[PDB]
Order: sequence, then C-alpha cells, then structure tokens
Amino acid sequence: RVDPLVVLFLAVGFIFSVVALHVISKVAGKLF
Amino acid sequence: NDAHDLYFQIKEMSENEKIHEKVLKAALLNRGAESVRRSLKLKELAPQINLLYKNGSIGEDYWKRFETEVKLIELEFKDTLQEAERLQPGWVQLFVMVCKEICFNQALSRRYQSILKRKEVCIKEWELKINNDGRLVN
Amino acid sequence: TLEYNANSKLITASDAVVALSTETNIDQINVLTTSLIGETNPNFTPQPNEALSKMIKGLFESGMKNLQQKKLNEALKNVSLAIEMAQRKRAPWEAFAIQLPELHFMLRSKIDLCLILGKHLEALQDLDFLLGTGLIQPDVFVRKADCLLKLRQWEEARATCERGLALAPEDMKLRALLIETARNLAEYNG
Amino acid sequence: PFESFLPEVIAPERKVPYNQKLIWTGVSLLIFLILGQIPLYGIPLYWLRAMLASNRGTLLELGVSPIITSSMIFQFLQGTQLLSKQDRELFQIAQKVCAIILILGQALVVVMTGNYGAPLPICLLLIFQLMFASLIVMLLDELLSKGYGLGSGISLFTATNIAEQIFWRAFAPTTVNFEGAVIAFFHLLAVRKDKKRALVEAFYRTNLPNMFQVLMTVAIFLFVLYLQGFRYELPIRSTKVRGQIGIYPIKLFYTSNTPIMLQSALTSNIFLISQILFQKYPTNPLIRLIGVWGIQMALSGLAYYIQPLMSLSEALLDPIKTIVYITFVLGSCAVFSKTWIEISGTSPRDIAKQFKDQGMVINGKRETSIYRELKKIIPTAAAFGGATIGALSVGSDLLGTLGSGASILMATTTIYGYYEAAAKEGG
Amino acid sequence: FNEEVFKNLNEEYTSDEIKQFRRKFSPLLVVCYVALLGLILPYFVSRWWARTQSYTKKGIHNVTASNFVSNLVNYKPSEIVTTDLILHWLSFAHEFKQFFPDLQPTDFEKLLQDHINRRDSGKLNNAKFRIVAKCHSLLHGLLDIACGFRNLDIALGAINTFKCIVQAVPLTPNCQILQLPNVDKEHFITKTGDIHTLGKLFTLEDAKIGEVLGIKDQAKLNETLRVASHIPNLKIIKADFLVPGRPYISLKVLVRSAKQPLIPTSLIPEENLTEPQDSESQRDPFAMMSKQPLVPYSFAPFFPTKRRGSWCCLVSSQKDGKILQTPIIIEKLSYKNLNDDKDFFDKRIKMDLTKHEKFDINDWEIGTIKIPLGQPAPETVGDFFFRVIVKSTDYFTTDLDITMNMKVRD
Amino acid sequence: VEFVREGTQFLAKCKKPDLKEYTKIVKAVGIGFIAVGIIGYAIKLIHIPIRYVIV
Repeated sequence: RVDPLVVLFLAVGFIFSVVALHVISKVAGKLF
Repeated sequence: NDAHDLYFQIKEMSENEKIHEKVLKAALLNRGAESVRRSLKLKELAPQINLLYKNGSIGEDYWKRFETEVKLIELEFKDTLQEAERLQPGWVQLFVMVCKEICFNQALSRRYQSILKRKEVCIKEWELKINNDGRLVN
Repeated sequence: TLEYNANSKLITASDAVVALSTETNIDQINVLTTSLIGETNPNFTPQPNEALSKMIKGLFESGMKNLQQKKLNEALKNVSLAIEMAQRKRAPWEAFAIQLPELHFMLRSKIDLCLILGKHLEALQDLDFLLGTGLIQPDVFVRKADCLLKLRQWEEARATCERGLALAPEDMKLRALLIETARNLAEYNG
Repeated sequence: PFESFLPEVIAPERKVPYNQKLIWTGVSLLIFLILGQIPLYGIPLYWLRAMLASNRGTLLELGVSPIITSSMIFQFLQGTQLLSKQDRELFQIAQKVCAIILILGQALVVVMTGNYGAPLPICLLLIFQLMFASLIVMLLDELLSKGYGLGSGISLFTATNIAEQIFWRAFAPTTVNFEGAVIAFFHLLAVRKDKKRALVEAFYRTNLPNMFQVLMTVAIFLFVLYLQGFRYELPIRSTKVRGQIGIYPIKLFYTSNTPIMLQSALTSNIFLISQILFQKYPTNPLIRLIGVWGIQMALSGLAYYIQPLMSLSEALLDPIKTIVYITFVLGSCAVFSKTWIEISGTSPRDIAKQFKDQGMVINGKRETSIYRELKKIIPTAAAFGGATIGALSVGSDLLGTLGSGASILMATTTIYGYYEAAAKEGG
Repeated sequence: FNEEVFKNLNEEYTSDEIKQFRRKFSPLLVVCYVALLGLILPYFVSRWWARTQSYTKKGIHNVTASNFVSNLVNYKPSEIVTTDLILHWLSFAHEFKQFFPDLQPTDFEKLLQDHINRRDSGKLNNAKFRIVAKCHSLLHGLLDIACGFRNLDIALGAINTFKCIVQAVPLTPNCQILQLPNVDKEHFITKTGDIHTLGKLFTLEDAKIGEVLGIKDQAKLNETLRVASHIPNLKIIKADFLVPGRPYISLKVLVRSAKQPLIPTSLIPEENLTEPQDSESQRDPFAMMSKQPLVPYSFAPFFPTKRRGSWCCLVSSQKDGKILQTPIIIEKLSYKNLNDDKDFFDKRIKMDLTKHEKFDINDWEIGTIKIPLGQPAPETVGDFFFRVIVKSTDYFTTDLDITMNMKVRD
Repeated sequence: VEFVREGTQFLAKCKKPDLKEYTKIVKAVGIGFIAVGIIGYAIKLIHIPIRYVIV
C-alpha cells in the first residue's frame, strides 16, 4: 500500500543521499 | 439527528426517578422503528450513490463513509433486538413485525400532520387573500 | 433535558428551546406510551381493533347521512371529526394495509364535499397528500386541475392536466380541462 | 504458488484524466533521466547498453536489464507449456519476485566482473546503491503501469535514452583538438574556407560520427515510419443491437517493440556469461567452444556468430557468419512473437471470445469462419512482423547508422505507439 | 456572429461599487542544485497533487459535495422547497470559508438575502459580491447532484433560485415585469393588478406603459422598452423522437421577441424543419447543433461579474415523476429573430401583418436543440411517455413544458 | 518455403496507407521525438558541471 508521492519522495531522497555522500567525501578529502 | 441516545437518556433517568416500566418498551419500539426506516432508506439509496461515485462527482471518502454506515446500522439493529430479547422473554419473533408496521404507520402520520403547516407556505408564495371559510375574496 | 411527569405517564421536555426532531420524537413516544397503557394484553397482535372501527364507521355514516338531508355544512365537520379520530385513537402498531384504505376512502369523500361546498385551498392540499402517498388515478387529477384553475394558478394547471392525459389518454373530461387551461393561459399571456 | 507479502502501489479508484496522466509520465521521465546521470560513490558493450537503457559508471548501471530478463524467462517458460484473476495475480507476483532475485544476482555478477576488483565496506555500499537504484526503477515502472502513466515504463525509458543518445551524437558541444556532426560541420565550413577539401574530410570522418550517418539514420527512420502505417482491416457488424457497424484493423506489427528487445536482452545475457566464463578460467574445451576473446571482441566461437556486424566489410569478409547471423536474428523474433502473443492475452482465441461477448460478426462470413480466419491471419501476421523487425534491424546495422542499429527502430515503434494511444484516448 | 445589444446598456446602469469590484478582481552551484532538487520539486508536486486530488470533477470542493449529498439523503418530502431552503443549503458550503475564515454561516445567509432583496449590507459589500459571484458554480453542483438522485422538485427549485440570484429579485407572482431595469414597486404593485407578464403588458399602448409603470421619462422609457422587447420567449414548432442505436430528441424552437404576434405553424415552409441525410450527417448528427452562434451577454445590472445566457434543459418521466438523466446545458442558439430590422411585426397594430411586404417566411431563423436520451430503448412494445423542460437561466421569460411519447412498435 | 508462402499472401492481402495520412504521421512522430530529445539533451547538458564539481 504505497502512494505515488511516497515513491517520488523515496527517489529524490535517495538521489540526495548519494550526492550528500559524494560531497562529504570531497570535504573530508579537502579538509584533512 | 437521531432517536438513539434518547432511549439511553430515558434509561439513565429510569435508574433513579422511578418511571413506569412500559415507557421503556415504548422508547425501545421507537428506536427499533427508526432503525428499520434507516435500513430501508440505505438499501434503497445504495445504487444511485454508487452510480454518482462511478461517474465521479461525489469524491472518494464519502463512499467509504457510506459503506461504514451500512454496517453500523445493522449492528445497531442487532443490539436493539438483543436488548429487546433481554427485556421480555420470547419476544423477538413478534418484535420485528411490530417494528416493520410502526415504521410505515408513523411515517404516514407525520406526512399527514405536515399539511397544517404546508397550507400557509402556498399562501405566502402566491400572495393569495383567503378570508374565513377558506373561500377566495380575490 | 427532559422531565418525566408522574401521574400522566407522559415524557415532557423541560428545556426552553428544543430542536424539531426531538419534539417529533417526544410526541411519538408520548403516543406510543399512552397507547400501551390502554392496551392491556402483554403480547399484542397486529390484528386491528373492532370497537374503534365500529365507532369510526358510525361517525362516518352519521356524517354522510347529511347528504340526504341536503345539509352541506355539518357533514364536512362530521367527516373531519371522523378522520381526526381514525388518525388519533388508532394505535400505531395496527396493520398498515387496513389503516391506509380506510383513511383514503374517508378522505376522498371529504375532498368531494369540500370542493362542492366552496373551499378550494383545503381541497387542493388534501388532494396533494392523497396523490403523494401513492394513489394516481383520473379520479384525482381532474379535481386537482379544477382546484388549480379555480384558485388562479395556470402553469401548474397545464402541467397537471398533461400528466393526467398522459396516463388515461381516452378520458373525456381531462381534454375539456386541457382546452380550458390552454385558452385561459393564452389569455394570461396575450 | 505461495504467499505474497510485498510492497506495491495502490490502483486509482476512478479513471485518471488525461492531464494528470501526462504530468505523471513527464515527472517520472525526469526522475529517471536525473537518476541516469549521477555517478556512484565507490568509483565493453556498445549496442546492448544502449538497447537496455544503461550506461556504465552511474547509478543506472543495471538498467531495465533484470526486468526484461525476467520477462524473457517467463516467456521461455510459457513456450514449453509448463504453465481467472488469481492466476494473473500469481503470474505477476512471480514476475516481481524473479525480477528482484535477478537484480540481486546481477549486482553481484557485475561487482565480481567489474574493473573495480575485490580489494569490502565500499563493496557492500556499492551493492546497496545498485540494489536501491534498480528497485526504484522497478517501482516506477509499476506505478506508470497501474494507470497513472500512459504505457509501461520499460518501453518509454529505453526509448528516451535512445533518443537522447541520438540527439547527443548530432549536437555534441564538446570540442576535440567538435564532437557533434552538425556543429563540427558548421564550424569547419566557416574556418577552413576550403569547401571541396572540407566536405571530403567531414563526410567520411573515421574518427568521429559524421553527417553521412545522420542522413542514413534520417532515411531509415522515415522509411520505417511508413511501414508501420500498413494494416489489415476487416469489417464487423453487431447482432444484439442493430445498426452498429464498425471496423477492426490488424497491424502488420502485432507486437512491435517486444521481439527486438527480447532478442537484445538474450544477446546481452549470453555475451556477459560467455565473457565472465572466458575470463575466470584460462583454457578449457567447452569454454573455448562457447567463445574466444581477443583484440576487445569475441571471435572464433559461439559468441563470434551471434554478435552483430559492424559494417559491410565484416559482411563481405565471411558469408557463412552473415548467413547464420541473419537466420538466427530472424527466427528468434519469429518464434518469440508467436510465443508472446499467447501470454499477452491477445491470442486469436481470446479476441474471438471477446468478439463473442461483444457480438461483432463479419458482414459476409459465418460464425466459425471468423475464428478460422483469425487463426489464419493473426499468427501469420505476428510471425511476419517478428521477421520484418529483425530484417530492418540488420539492414540498419549494415547501413552503418550513427547510433545502435535497433535503437532507432525501438524509438520509432515506441513513439508511434504512444502517439496512437493518445489519439485513441483523445484530447 | 450573434449581435449583442446589451454590451452597451449593461455598463450604463450598474452602480459604481460593482464597477470598482469588477475592475479590482564553486559550492554555490552545488547548493543551488541541492535546493532546486530537494525543496522545489517535491514541495510543488505535493501541492499540485493535493489540490487536484481534493477538487471534485464538476469544479467544487469535496466537503461541499459531501454536504449536498448529506442534505439530500435526509430530506423529508413533507417540506415544500422554496428559495429560502436552497439558500440555507448554500450557506453551509466550504468554499465560502476559505474566502473569509472569520464569518459564520448565518452571516452568509444574511448576506445572500441582503443581495436577493436588493438591500444594503453597508460594510461587507466586497464580501457579498465575492460570495454571490461564486454562487453560480455551487448552484450547478447542486442541480447536477439533485438530478443524480432522481429528484425533480429540487431541480426546479435550483433553476429558480439561479434566476433569482442572477436578476436580483425575489420570486413572486408578477415578477417577469419587476425584472425590468427601472420600475418603482410601491406604485405598480398597488395601482394595477392584471398586468402579470410581458405579453399582457405589450397589449397596451406605448404611453400607457409609462403611465402604469410610473417612470415618466422618455429618455428613460425608451431604455426600459429596449430592455422589455429583447428577452427571449421560446415556442415549439415540431418535436418528436428519432431512433438511431441511441435515441435522441430533436426539438425545433422558434426564439421570438415578446412583442411579435403569433404566426401559424402552417406558414413554415417545412424546409428548415427537416434534416439532411449524408454520410457525415448520419455519423454524428450533433455537429449541426454545435455550429450555431453563441448567446449574447445577459442584462444583469446587479450580478457582479459578466455572464453569457444559457438554457438548462432537463428531461423527466411521466409515470411517476422522476428525473432520468443529468441536465444537458445547451449554450448555442440563434437570436436572429430579435433584431431591430423586422420592427414592423408588432402586436398592437392588429392588421394581420403576416401578409406584409417585408414579411418573408424564408427570413426567420428557426433554431434546433438536440438532447441525447441516454437510456436504452425499453424492451416492451407500446407507449412510453416523457416530458422535456427547457428552463431559461438568466431571465423570467416563457419556457417549454411539453409531453412527447415514444411508440415502440418494432 | 511455406513460411514465405504465407508471408507473400499476407503482404498481398494487406492494404497500403495514403500519402496524406503519412504527413500527419511524420508530423506527430517528429514533434514527439523533438520533445523527448530536447528533454534528454537539456538534462545531459545541465548535469556536466555539477558532476565535474562534485567529483
């Protein structure tokens, strides 16, 4: 029992999580 | 807008105020009659509501609310019949018949009572001038 | 709230302003209680009562006998009293198919009498109830059209005459009423 | 046949209008295209990666390949006759579960075969990323299939990836010291100022896609567009309610998109399994029999025959390979269409029963004559369409188009399908 | 295409307040992308989905539709429906609450009454105008749901309340003649008592009209006559069934002005009445009706916004008295018979103007209304009676109430 | 030989579309293809700098 907006929220949240992992990797590499 | 809680109010008043024992049966018959009228109304109104829902002009949650009311009415009727069986021994085979009659009968009585008021809305609407004896004075 | 009378065994609402549904329900419960008090058998039967029917018929016959005496004023009062009795003192758990036709057979006579006497609004309203409770015949539509014409309502007169002629097209009086309505309305406009 | 407790999207209680349908399709398309570009954190096949809507080095590395392969699996199963709303529900939940287990297997296969290699936490992170990235695509396709979207997402996503690749091959703004044919030609016509030298150099352009491939792909596109217009029409009349005269058309491509995609999926799976088997073990008789790999391309093996042709040179080199390849690619679609038409529910028997329910009968043919003509027309039409699709694909491959050979064909079929659906629905 | 003779005289009588109302109403890129794809897309998509999900198909809320249905379910037939009851049903709508979250339904009923009675509210004019301009869509919602429940009396009540709101006059016996621009009630109501509709009015001469209606201003009397000789009275010419796979009624109405005398039916050349039989014609017959010009702007000097006329036609049965299909709201019809070119055709002259030089039987245009019956042909063999109504929805003109019967013979 | 035997009969049986309908066909297919190609091209062209910056 899932609504469409739930699927869209999951997809955008996952894209956000991947880009966030990339950016935290970059800032950790540049900082130290 | 219901005749349910009125019987419970009469019962809580009976618990203290020493009301006569037939008034309980009276309120019970009235509640049964209202439940029967409602059941008939819903059984007859199901198809048109369903058609309006399929055509898409009533929304979505109203149909679920309707389907809930259909069974809530049945459970209320069953509870009332059980209370009736409790009130008098071997008194359920006669109860449904007495109820199915009083429903229609009091519906007719109310419809016939309504004309004493309905007689004046026509006068106000058509601006008639009727003197005594109901005649027309133009 | 609501206070229970002691001696009269009637439930009475003691609040100042009560809604309409509660008033109708309290009236119904008063009637049911006062009737159960009179009915002494513990297990009542939907079988109708006999003394009430005999007295109703007696009053109705005493009212109808004024037709032979050419008394057209008190016969209406007697028939009204008989209908009021058959409406009030008949316990609601008595059968439906025996309480409906008696009411109709008395109400039709009252309608004929009132329409002959001269009162028109009461006759039209009685006809509307009689036709709304499930009785559709050319013995009702002709008089309803007569009333709607006599108290000056033309469009609904035409609508009712047409509905009547669309159920008994071979009738002989509905066409006269339709022609009269058409003429009077063509005057009403032009 | 077992219990099923899995996540799914709820159906619409009432039919969705056209505008909300279009908006849902557009937004789902945007989400898929965005998901296509963003690359993984733990950071070859040319035609198949394009025909299965997957590009390497991105979250979409898996693509719709597991779903299409599960479809192929159930098609093969229905072929051997190993197989009521309950039956359809069981079939669909079985499709979903084999899809998810195939995703789980394919992720591990790719990570084992990937150039990333074994040297573990980052590896499990990568597996989880690919798992979620493909699960979202499966859920999105099921959403568009439930009724919110026009058609199944499996076809639309691949058509969109192929169309975007086609546009990028022509209008590429990257400069080499230009990657797009039109921009490079427009620049060189201006700077070089030697038209006779400029044309003879830009037309061939062995290094990068040229204008010649553009003209060839436009030609094959316009040509294949007209073929779809062909149809067979049979008149019908009503018997229960008289006065209802209609027309029932039968297209030459009864199942247009399905056969070529199924064939491409099968080719992808066999090529990948042969590659990993040739890599894992150095020398074996059966491994060398299934295929040998060298300079990368497969050669002298089973995969050597089934892999597509590059240009007319490889065709004129060895005729036996071309013969076996053409025969295989034709017969594969020919048998796949006749097998898919049954499970799809559009069998001549099923449409005959539908005619019985509607009561539509031929003006001049008797009762059983309608069913005997359906059995005479529908299967032959499906077979001819399946063969024609493969023939057009191999012809476009021989023409040397800029994109994948079957890619333009898939784009045409999908776009025409959606256009005809929108026209039939109206608005 | 259709000449509109009120676009000039409509804005000259409307008050000032209504005029003013109608006039009134490196890491920067990654942060920008994170914003545009985390806070803009999901939020806007959720808002649009919620908005387009709540609203009903007809164009009304969901609470409003639930209220109308829960009011039509428990409706005792003992109550006669007047305009006040429908206004009381409308004062419970939900789309009136979002406009003014402070006002209570009783205030809404009081405001609507202050509008219909042509009375002043004083301070909440820009609220009364909003609710009245919104009331139209709600009334169409109520009409459609009432026709859905197979109930006729509430449908006629709804159409009559819509007429009353549009024209700003309470429903009375002699109201067709109080919908005019400028009449003083306290004079006309008391002096005369036999002038009840436009025809009986035009039976009198020109100066007698001014003397009766009591305005006594030539430059103002010509205005009220140019309003009282331009509202459409209908009249039928030929009306019966047609039997394709789905039967559909074909009416032949003659839109006339309230001044022209009666023309006999036999003078019709019978050519304009018949239909051409062609392949494109037999495919979709309603293409001929969908062609005619549109209807002009009504004369509503007290409706806030502007509207085009209409004609709400609804069909009902004659064996019990129930509505059997949703009301078809036709829109296009030819008002060509009204123009000022054929002014010689007057009623007061009484000279048998039919045999006149400018009388051209092929000059009058005769519109056409087509109603799809929507219900299958009954399986029995015999007679089945119907009754079609064509109620107008901006004026108090004359309408159609005819009974047409289908004789299924097979 | 039987396969081509049925195929030639079926292709002789099927009708040929007109030239005018083909104009509308190519018009609709072209506008749809242009739309999808422009969407894909824009989404590819916007995500290049963000992918260079992030990685």
